[PDB]
Amino acid sequence: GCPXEPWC
Repeated sequence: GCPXEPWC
């Protein structure tokens, strides 16, 4: 579920 959010 990466990318898409800054928490990877």
